[PDB]
Amino acid sequence: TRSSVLADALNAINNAEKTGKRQVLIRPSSKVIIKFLQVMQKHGYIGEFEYIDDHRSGKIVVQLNGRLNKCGVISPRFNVKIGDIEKWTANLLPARQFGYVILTTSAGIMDHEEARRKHVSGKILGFVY
Amino acid sequence: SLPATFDLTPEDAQLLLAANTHLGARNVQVHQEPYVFNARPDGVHVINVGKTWEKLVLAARIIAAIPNPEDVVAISSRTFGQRAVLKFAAHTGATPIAGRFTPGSFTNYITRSFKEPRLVIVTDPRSDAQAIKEASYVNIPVIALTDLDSPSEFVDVAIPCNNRGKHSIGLIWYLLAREVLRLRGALVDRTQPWSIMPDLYFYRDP
Amino acid sequence: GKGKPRGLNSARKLRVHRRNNRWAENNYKKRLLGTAFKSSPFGGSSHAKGIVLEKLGIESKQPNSAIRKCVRVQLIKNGKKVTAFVPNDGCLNFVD
Amino acid sequence: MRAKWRKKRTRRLKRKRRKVRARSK
Amino acid sequence: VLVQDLLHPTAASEARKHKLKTLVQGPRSYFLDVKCPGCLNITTVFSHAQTAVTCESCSTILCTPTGGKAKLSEGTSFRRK
Amino acid sequence: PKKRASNGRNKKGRGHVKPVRCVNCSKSIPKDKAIKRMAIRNIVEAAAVRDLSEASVYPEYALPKTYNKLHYCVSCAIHARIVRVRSREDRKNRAPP
Amino acid sequence: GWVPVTKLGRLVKAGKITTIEEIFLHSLPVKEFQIIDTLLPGLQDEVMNIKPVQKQTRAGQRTRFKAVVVVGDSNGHVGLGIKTAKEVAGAIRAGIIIAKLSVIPIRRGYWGTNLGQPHSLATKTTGKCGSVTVRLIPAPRGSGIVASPAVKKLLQLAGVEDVYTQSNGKTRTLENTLKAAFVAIGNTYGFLTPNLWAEQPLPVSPLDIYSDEASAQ
Amino acid sequence: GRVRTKTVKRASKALIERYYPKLTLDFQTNKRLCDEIATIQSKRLRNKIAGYTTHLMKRIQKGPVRGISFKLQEEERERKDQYVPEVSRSNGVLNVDNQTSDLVKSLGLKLPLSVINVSA
Amino acid sequence: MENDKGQLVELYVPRKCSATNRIIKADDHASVQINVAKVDEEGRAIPGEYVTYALSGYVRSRGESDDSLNRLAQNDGLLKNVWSYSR
RNA sequence: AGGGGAUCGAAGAUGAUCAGAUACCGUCGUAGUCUUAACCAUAAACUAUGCCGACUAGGGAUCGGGUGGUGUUUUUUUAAUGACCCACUCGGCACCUUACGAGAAAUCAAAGUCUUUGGGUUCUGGGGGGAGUAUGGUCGCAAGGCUGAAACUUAAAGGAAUUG
Ligand SMILES: [Mg+2]
Ligand SMILES: [Mg+2]
Ligand SMILES: [Mg+2]
Ligand SMILES: [Mg+2]
Ligand SMILES: [Mg+2]
Ligand SMILES: [Mg+2]
Ligand SMILES: [Mg+2]
Ligand SMILES: [Mg+2]
Ligand SMILES: [Mg+2]
Ligand SMILES: [Mg+2]
Ligand SMILES: [Mg+2]
Ligand SMILES: [Mg+2]
Ligand SMILES: [Mg+2]
Ligand SMILES: [Mg+2]
Ligand SMILES: [Mg+2]
Ligand SMILES: [Mg+2]
Ligand SMILES: [Zn+2]
Ligand SMILES: [Zn+2]
Repeated sequence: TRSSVLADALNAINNAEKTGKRQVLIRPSSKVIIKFLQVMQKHGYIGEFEYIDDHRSGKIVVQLNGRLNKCGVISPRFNVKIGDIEKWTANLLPARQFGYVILTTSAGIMDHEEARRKHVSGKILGFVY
Repeated sequence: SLPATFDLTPEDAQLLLAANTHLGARNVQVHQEPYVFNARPDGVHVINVGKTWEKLVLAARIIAAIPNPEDVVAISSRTFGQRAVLKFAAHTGATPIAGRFTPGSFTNYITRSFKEPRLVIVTDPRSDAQAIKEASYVNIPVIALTDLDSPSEFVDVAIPCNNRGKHSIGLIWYLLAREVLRLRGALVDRTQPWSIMPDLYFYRDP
Repeated sequence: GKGKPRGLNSARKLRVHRRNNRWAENNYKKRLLGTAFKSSPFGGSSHAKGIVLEKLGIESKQPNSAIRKCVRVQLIKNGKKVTAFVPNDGCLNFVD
Repeated sequence: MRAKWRKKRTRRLKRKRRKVRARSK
Repeated sequence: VLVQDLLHPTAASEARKHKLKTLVQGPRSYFLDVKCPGCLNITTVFSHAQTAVTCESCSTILCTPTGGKAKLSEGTSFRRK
Repeated sequence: PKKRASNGRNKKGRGHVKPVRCVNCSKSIPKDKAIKRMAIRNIVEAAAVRDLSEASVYPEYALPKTYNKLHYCVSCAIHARIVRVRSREDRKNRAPP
Repeated sequence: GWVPVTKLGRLVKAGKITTIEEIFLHSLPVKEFQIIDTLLPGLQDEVMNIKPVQKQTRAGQRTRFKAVVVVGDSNGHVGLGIKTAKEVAGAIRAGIIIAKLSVIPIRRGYWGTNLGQPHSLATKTTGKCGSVTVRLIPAPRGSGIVASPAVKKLLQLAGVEDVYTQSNGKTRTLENTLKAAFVAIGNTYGFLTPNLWAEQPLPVSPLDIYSDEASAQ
Repeated sequence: GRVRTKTVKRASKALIERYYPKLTLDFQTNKRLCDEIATIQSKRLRNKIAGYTTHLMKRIQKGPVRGISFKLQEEERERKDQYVPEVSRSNGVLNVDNQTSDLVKSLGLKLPLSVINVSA
Repeated sequence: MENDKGQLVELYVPRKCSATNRIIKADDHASVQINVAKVDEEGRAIPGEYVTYALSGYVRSRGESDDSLNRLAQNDGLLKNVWSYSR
């Protein structure tokens, strides 16, 4: 049964990119999906998305460009202890110059650089490069 | 960048439906074709010839755009296109290849078939598939005469025709030649039906 | 995801499976079964000293043809009897 | 030998040790 | 393909699709006002019947059920709303 | 390794068909995997038809062939009948002639 | 004497193209080694491996010899050529030429500070030919090249200074390991880092600009 | 069997390729041509050659022969080129389909109307 | 890709598929650059002046070269109708 | 344990074949094959390929359901039916071509979306032999099923493709 709703939305985006498309219709959207879509958009990796309101749970159309190689989800939302965030981005980012690990803290769903500046920590969501 | 009176003229529209260039393929119909226009019942699909015309215009606009008009290359192993291409070649720059292709023409300098163009035109990407393929080994843009069932991998700018036979491919090749001259070329102004008969291009007999 | 539970609480299972499958490791199994201490002529220790029973002339394995000169030794801590080889030309003349 | 008949070889072989052991129960 | 409007798809190709796979999903059944001029008033019916709907006063019939849409009974009429 | 996608022969979504007996050696073989020919042929033959009508009553008669379906066991199919052996590729071709 | 064939060959000797980055820009298929010779003469070769192969024929074995050469400068241009002939020298002769032809660019970069002249890679990059996968990792300066002697020597001639390597597969079969470490560095210029999201007008093709000054006779 | 080897036929090709004006349907003189024009090491092989280049020649006269092209042909075809005088606006009007006419309407303008239905 | 003090380091900034903004790397000899010529008043094709587009080999292999050309040229003003953003 | 026992037919006996021929081939034919009541629980029980969910790509068939039509054929008086034809749509059994992609390959619309390594979950494997052996437990009338080692030995055994 449908497990991480985030997961499907991310994976869908990645197969649109790979297949060279510019649009995705994801389903079923969520507070979290938006706030993840919201981060990527903030940093270039996708264009403009749009919530469509089926009276159900939602759909989203994402418009993307091609600045994006991969946007994955970390499927157990592990806990990260502000030291451990270094070791995450190391394992799964292409280099120290770009790309973000995005996680979830009490202080909000944010990428790790904002996490580092705000200096809070929490659970790990996924990543974008 | 829209010219002015490079719209589809009535004389051209007449020209096309006599050749039946709007008569696209049967049941068979490649996903990658919006060049359609309402299926005629009893298994025939009518073709938006304005787009045919509008693409023809682009075709010409790129054929003429190549510094030396002779390393633009026409191909047709299909007999119905050989007398066509030979004639297209004649009037414009363009080196012709009618008959058997002979593979290794584009890779392998060592061949005596060896060409090396900046652009390729083609009449039936099924039968001429060789050309289409070989060019993609070596970044050579491809123009193509396509029906509703033709394979559109590695051809850019489709010209929706009817390689079912008759006068269409001839017509299309003619108009191709007509408009390339009508660009930067040894032609003339308006209506200008152009001296050369369209039946000049054509497969002959018996 | 094939196999392994990816849950956040699935630690226990994930631990247990490992314990289970370490047994398919030749060395781990040897270590815990105490195979060393149990079987094995030496204690499990590096050397062992014993006493010479008979001088032997073991024929080598193919594709080699030879007589290999060995000694049946009866280990001192053990009584276990063992046949040992006597390295280098002659040397079997040093034993008795 | 055919695996099938090697399995039969040892099917029997066990039946005899099953037998000989009984003599001693 | 490769680039298209997922947001504003053509009515036609949206039309042919399954009822659960339209942009926002919705039904494809309708209601009607059915007469059999013996009477004067008009009973509203669902396009899909299951229950073989009987008219207001007369035990007449009206429609029969099917795999889907009801079969309306011989001498009748209908509007749809 | 594997050699055919139809494996032995023609069986997908079923798990058990039911054996026929080889017309030549009587070997059992699943019916889907069988190999078959309608042995349609004339009762008379080549030469006999003239000598048939010649020494018969009625005008030209009518003539009614025999029809019997043939079931071969692969080996029996291979040893004589339809078989040869094909190239790696020709194998794939399901067309009869 | 040279005498080229190919539009591109002619344009080169005709001093109308100066560097390959030009050729790489418009992705022009090289087909005559002398092109990358005049274009890039600091090229020094290196025969990495030589191994016998054998074929049986309806009348005779055939033991010819397979040789693997790597050529490059040490300033961003590498080549991996592999060829088998029946004499070791002519096997080495031919492979070098293909290794010339093979010559591809490398995108190097900064471990993680903007300082003087790139020493490492742009990203992590994987190459897999056959069963070996070769993974390349950006390393801090002076890390060295952390790789087996062969894959090292290819990373050096490639011009890398500091990189980490991790290999996976039956790596003892060199022919596939280098073919993979080759891909791994050849893949550094497929990788859209942010600093390349900038739009370029889209250059004109050497073939059309010196169209006249090329063309056959 | 008298099948001519490749060295024979290969020479014959090349010779016709570049000395078609000169040579004839006559072996006797095509023979003598070969001396002045080709270097061969044996009488036998030379007649063997000219014998066939004479054969090849003799049927180029009645149509082309694949293998050989002296460019005279590719441009004999170019001046041999023309036909027509009748084309394909007669008689009456362009007969079209139902929707072909709908096509014209829904894009353009003037056309002779001549419609027809059809069936399964 | 600059460096410490300005200085454009790292050679060769690659092209880009005008249809998928992915990089058009070197060994991709299946990619294509189409020059569409600018014309002027009454035919006349103005030699040496182009509206140009570059398409990755990936795109051409997938067949998406034509429909993608369509969209690009038209929304750049050299086709009217032909293409449709809805489907 | 009853019934049944036509047929074919482990065992057995034979005629031949053979140097031998405990077989292949021919004959005779016990159990069996069938059925009831109870066991047994194993098959290359096979797709040698866990299940749930998402995504990624073209094509013509077909099985069931449905929707649409001034479609065909059935005549009667048009219909109503039914069968048929065309388009579409769910959900089946499959084939086709492709291959962005995967693989050691053979091949694979999954065996894809993996060193750019994380949707959820179950189970099994860790060189070969020793060996599915010894042992103990347990199930069974039995035959046997399930669970299931070690000592010792050993440099290969193995897979897919190639040329002979
Ligand atoms: Mg075990
Ligand atoms: Mg002893
Ligand atoms: Mg003691
Ligand atoms: Mg007793
Ligand atoms: Mg076999
Ligand atoms: Mg079964
Ligand atoms: Mg070595
Ligand atoms: Mg019986
Ligand atoms: Mg017997
Ligand atoms: Mg006997
Ligand atoms: Mg016996
Ligand atoms: Mg089993
Ligand atoms: Mg099976
Ligand atoms: Mg499909
Ligand atoms: Mg050995
Ligand atoms: Mg094998
Ligand atoms: Zn009523
Ligand atoms: Zn048989």
